[PDB]
Amino acid sequence: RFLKVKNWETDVVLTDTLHLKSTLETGCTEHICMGSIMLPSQHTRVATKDQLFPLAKEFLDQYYSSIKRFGSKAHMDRLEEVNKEIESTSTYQLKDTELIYGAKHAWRNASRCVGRIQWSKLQVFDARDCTTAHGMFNYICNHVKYATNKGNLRSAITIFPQRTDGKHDFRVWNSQLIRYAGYKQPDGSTLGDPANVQFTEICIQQGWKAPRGRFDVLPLLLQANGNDPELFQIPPELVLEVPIRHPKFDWFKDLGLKWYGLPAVSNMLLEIGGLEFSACPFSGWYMGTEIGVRDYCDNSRYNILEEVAKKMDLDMRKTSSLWKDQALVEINIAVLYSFQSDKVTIVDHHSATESFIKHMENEYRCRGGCPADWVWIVPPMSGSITPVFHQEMLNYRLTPSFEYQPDPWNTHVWK
Amino acid sequence: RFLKVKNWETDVVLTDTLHLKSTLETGCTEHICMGSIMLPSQHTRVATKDQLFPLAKEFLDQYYSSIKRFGSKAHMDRLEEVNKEIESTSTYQLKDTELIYGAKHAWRNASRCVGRIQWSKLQVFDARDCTTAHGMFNYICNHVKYATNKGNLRSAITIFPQRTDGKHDFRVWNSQLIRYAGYKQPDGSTLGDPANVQFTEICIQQGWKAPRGRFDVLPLLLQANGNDPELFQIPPELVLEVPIRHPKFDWFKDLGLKWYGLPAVSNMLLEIGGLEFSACPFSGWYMGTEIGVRDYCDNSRYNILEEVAKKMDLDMRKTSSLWKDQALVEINIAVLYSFQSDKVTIVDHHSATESFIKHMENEYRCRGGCPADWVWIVPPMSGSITPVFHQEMLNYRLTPSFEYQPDPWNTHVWK
Ligand code: HEM
Ligand code: HEM
Ligand SMILES: Cc1cc(N)nc(COc2cc(CCN3CCCCC3)cc(F)c2F)c1
Ligand SMILES: Cc1cc(N)nc(COc2cc(CCN3CCCCC3)cc(F)c2F)c1
Ligand SMILES: C[C@H](O)[C@H](O)[C@H]1CNc2nc(N)[nH]c(=O)c2N1
Ligand SMILES: C[C@H](O)[C@H](O)[C@H]1CNc2nc(N)[nH]c(=O)c2N1
Ligand SMILES: [Zn+2]
Repeated sequence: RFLKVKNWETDVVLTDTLHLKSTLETGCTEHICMGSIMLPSQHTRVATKDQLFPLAKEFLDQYYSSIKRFGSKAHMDRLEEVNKEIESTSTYQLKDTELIYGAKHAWRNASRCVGRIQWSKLQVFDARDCTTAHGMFNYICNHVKYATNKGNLRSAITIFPQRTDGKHDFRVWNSQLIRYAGYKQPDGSTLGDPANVQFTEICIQQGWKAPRGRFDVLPLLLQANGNDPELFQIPPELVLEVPIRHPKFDWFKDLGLKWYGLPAVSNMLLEIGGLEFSACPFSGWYMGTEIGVRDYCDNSRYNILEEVAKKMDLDMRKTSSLWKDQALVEINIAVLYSFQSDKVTIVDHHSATESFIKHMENEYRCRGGCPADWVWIVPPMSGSITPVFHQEMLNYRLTPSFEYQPDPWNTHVWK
Repeated sequence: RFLKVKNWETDVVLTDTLHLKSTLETGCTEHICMGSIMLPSQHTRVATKDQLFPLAKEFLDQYYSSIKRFGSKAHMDRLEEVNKEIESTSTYQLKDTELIYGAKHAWRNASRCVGRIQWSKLQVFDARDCTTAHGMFNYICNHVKYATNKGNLRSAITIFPQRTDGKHDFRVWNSQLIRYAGYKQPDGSTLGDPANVQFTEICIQQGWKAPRGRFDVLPLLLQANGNDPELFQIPPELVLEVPIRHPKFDWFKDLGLKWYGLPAVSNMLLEIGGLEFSACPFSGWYMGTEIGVRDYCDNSRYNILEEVAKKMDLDMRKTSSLWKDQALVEINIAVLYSFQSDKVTIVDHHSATESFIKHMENEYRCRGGCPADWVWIVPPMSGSITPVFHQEMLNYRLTPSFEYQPDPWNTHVWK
């Protein structure tokens, strides 16, 4: 009940008591580990009024514990006040300071996030007075502009009104605010981003006129208070992009690769005090590997290892030549360089992972632990030359949290 | 109770019912996942006679199930025969065919092993008539010669007598049969292999006369029937080694790197039918990354990324140049090439991982599943360009199995 995690590179040992406060479940049992299941049923999100008050009580107690005012008059009165409002309405509303705390601690608790050293530096935009798709668009554009900050990126999140009945739900139908379109061809091959091909079909189903190229920024699909979603185009001056060149290969511009500067996840659920925020897009800055490994070199994403190996003149006959590994390192030297030469914030997988170990140290000290998912923290290349490969990590679910949620087109009662 | 695992690169879905036969525990609960703990307490190994018979019964039933003779006369008589012997002796002895089956299925069940497609092609050497360290040495040398097979390596395992009282235990004190010595210096730096530095001190404590170099093959330390272990030197003609050159860099010989061809783990426990085999060394062939990533480039192993980056003339100033990733891919093109040019069996991390997916397919068909530890299966470089990165895997403990055991010098009642 006082577990220990070791780093088998430095022999550092930390002690985890935080997992005692843990509430939700993991998917594992004593007889089977689910640690490599992508979307476990305990990570996916309808609630009533009986279960609500304990969830509110649990949240309000940790909030007042954090301002060195636990159990005081202001705590007890707010406990009774939310209790009162949950009788009256069978729901309740968070204070501004409560929303900011819950939002930041959802990120803090995100065990698959390697960038959490910044969790306290998060800018919270309260969009809970929004009522239309157009208002959603306005709020999202101000988010994009603010977080982009001319390439000196800044962490932020915009929180739309909380779910209530469940059929009046605010939903961003994009999985990320800025994504490139994906279109299939006659022969079955795919132009653009093969992930978004279904979403691209939906946007044209709603009337998008596609420029049918590679790096075509998708339009937003915004559903407000349960109404059918509407299409909006982020003004291009707000979508910052970095063209990818290499600091050795003058044939790398000829590849003609570029990527948007702002990672901004929009499709997931923010859970605070028992309340569910079905639309809560959040942005930070890219770690190199997310673009140069996953985006560019996944077999079912952009799939460029084929071509980078060609221009490098590599031994592509045999698999054991490691031509794939060799073109993969060049692509990532290139993404990093290209972003860095444009003053656009990016972080390499080595500095990001070192900082996470530093972050883990602080969380075991002033908090008693830090939930972490090794499967997701270790970077997708060069695993064991980074200090997170060698760090034991305890995974557990604390709340406030970010949860996966089903796509709205599989659930939205249409019209 | 009929779980599903998905591959998020090919959309392949397999169905696991095998985990129902699972017995031992994992370390996870419903509220915490231990999936990245290195040596969990459920992976480490003293038993009595009451618990023994169910363990024997469970094993004998699966053995006779596998020869299409389940519950027949030969099964029922052998069930009563082992029952009889467990009354008489409070232990029992495996048939030769039973030892071979249990041994092969321990490997089959090894969830952290990526090379298991070969589990049925395993050569089992019955050493259970051995009584002295010298006999252990003889058996181990014949193992080394056989598995090495002039570089056309062959899987094998040599099984010494089973534990009984627990104080008359057969133990190979080396963690691997062939390992290079590790000696520290005056200034505190380390020559050779920094892992084995404590073992190297023990061997000299027993009287090894060290040549005090880098790649000095360690001598065997063999404990027989609980007696104090004795030193023996594998005849060098039996230790096959591959010097590492690169197929481009004529300065790579100048590095002067070499590695032994035979990976042969000796320190772990084979569990069959309830019986514990405390000495059971097993060998196969190397996957490239185990040498060129972990052995050569771990910070606390050989730590050569420093020097390979120098001769390549790399941007070693800044971390975001990925000079570490770049020297790591060259080292692994080199290990592979060097072994392959000497007809010494090796496998690159790409072909090994593809074959494991193929193996997983067969195990879900003719067995209903396949326990797998994602944390250990994914290779330590280029993770997501290999098909195991994208495969969900269920981990669970089936028996017969290989278990970790404490080092004998922390337990051996000396003299
Ligand atoms: C500030 C810079 C940030 C960096 C460098 C970063 C990096 C990463 C990376 C590499 C992943 C793995 C995802 C993947 O590989 O697809 C991840 C996941 C995640 N991040 Fe962070 N992130 C940042 C900011 C944020 C912010 C602002 C939030 C929320 C407020 C956040 C919450 C999450 C969540 C919820 C996940 C996924 C957890 C899951 O799958 O359940 N991150 N991040
Ligand atoms: C035939 C070629 C083989 C290959 C290519 C191979 C490859 C590997 C690799 C890469 C690992 C991870 C270990 C590490 O990174 O340190 C591993 C682990 C392991 N292998 Fe295999 N191996 C082979 C043969 C065998 C044999 C013959 C046995 C037993 C009869 C075996 C049983 C195991 C076990 C028990 C583990 C570790 C499980 C644990 O940590 O609990 N392997 N193997
Ligand atoms: C703010 C931010 C910064 C950064 N640098 N990176 C990210 C990436 O964060 C996430 C990434 C995903 C990916 C989901 N996954 C992708 C592969 C296939 C299956 C679905 C889901 C999430 F919820 C995330 F927060 C976010
Ligand atoms: C036959 C064989 C072939 C191959 N290609 N490879 C291996 C490596 O197999 C093992 C490797 C280990 C390593 C233990 N670990 C190393 C790092 C630090 C901590 C302890 C433990 C085991 F039991 C193994 F079977 C074995
Ligand atoms: C099968 C496995 O669960 C899946 O591929 C996961 C593995 N770890 C990951 N880690 C990160 N950061 N991102 C991912 O998409 C994944 N995918
Ligand atoms: C902390 C973590 O459990 C540890 O570093 C593990 C991770 N996965 C591994 N995987 C393999 N194949 N070999 C290892 O030594 C390890 N080490
Ligand atoms: Zn688990």
